[PDB]
Amino acid sequence: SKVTTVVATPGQGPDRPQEVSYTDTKVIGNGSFGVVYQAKLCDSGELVAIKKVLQDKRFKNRELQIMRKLDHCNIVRLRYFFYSSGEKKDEVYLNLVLDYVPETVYRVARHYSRAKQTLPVIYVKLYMYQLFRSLAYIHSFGICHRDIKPQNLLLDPDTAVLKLCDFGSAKQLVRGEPNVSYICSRYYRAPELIFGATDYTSSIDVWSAGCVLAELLLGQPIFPGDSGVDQLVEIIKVLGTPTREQIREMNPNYTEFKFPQIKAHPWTKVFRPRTPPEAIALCSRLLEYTPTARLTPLEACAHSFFDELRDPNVKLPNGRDTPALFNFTTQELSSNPPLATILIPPHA
Amino acid sequence: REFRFFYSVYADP
Ligand SMILES: [Cl-]
Repeated sequence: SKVTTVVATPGQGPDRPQEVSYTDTKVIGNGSFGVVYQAKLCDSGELVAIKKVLQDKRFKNRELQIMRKLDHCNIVRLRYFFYSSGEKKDEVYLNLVLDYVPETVYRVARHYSRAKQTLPVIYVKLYMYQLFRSLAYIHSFGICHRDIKPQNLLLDPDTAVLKLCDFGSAKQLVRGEPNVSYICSRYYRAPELIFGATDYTSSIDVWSAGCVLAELLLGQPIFPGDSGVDQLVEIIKVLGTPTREQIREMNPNYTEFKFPQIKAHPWTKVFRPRTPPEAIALCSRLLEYTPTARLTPLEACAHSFFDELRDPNVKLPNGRDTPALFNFTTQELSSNPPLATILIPPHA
Repeated sequence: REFRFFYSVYADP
């Protein structure tokens, strides 16, 4: 029954503060700078998630400035933001008020993995297609997420709508300006990140997305390990030993190191026999040593693996309509505009 | 530990 009011600025629209009221506050998760709360907006009854972020008094918050300019059906929407105190004494925190999505792709993946069952391929196509759309959108701004993983893929299981979240590591990459290499989470780090490269591109998101696809097909992470050595061995066991030309494309400081000598394992034996060959073909074009050889997010959306989604008769397993898949904007298509031939089917 | 939320329709907190 307790109603809380704060003055807050809308995530989008005019920079005009307004009174926002919320109730039914409850802890739902953990964050690096405080717990994450769920709340219910009084004006609309909509559920929101509130997370704390350390406000740097020197620079503008990178996560905030990125989220205020993003508007895409497969990206979590910033509703409001305001400042308050919190966990540490004498500290001012930035509060990000986000549309609440109850589940993640990881929860669905572990649900089938625990039951020793395969996630139905139609859900694999839907989740990965929506993920690549969100990547193509942010990459068109030059923004790299730098922390793609199943736990950061919000999911409404009823409508199968996916939304990318957690832009705390996101950065607009500028060629020629170095970046920290310690971003991205274990299992999902591109090999150039394992090699500590400071000169990398948005293609690290595509490698991480390839790791998500392989995990959804395998029922477990494809490149597990608690250290970079253990992760690299699992990568080499699949892709083979990287050639010196490939190491120079990742981090030329590592060209002369001693790596385990293993020939590549055939892609058709990495996954179970019944895995659809289009899914395997797509993974081989995402998990590539050479970053420029990986598909772009927009190229991945047009891959034959997602042809079933462009069927005019595609239906969800429960029977609902598939979510919005073809409402591409000029910004979203800017990396390859004439790709809308495949991406937008005739019935759209 | 490895989950985003405490709660999920697929498991127990
Ligand atoms: Cl999760």
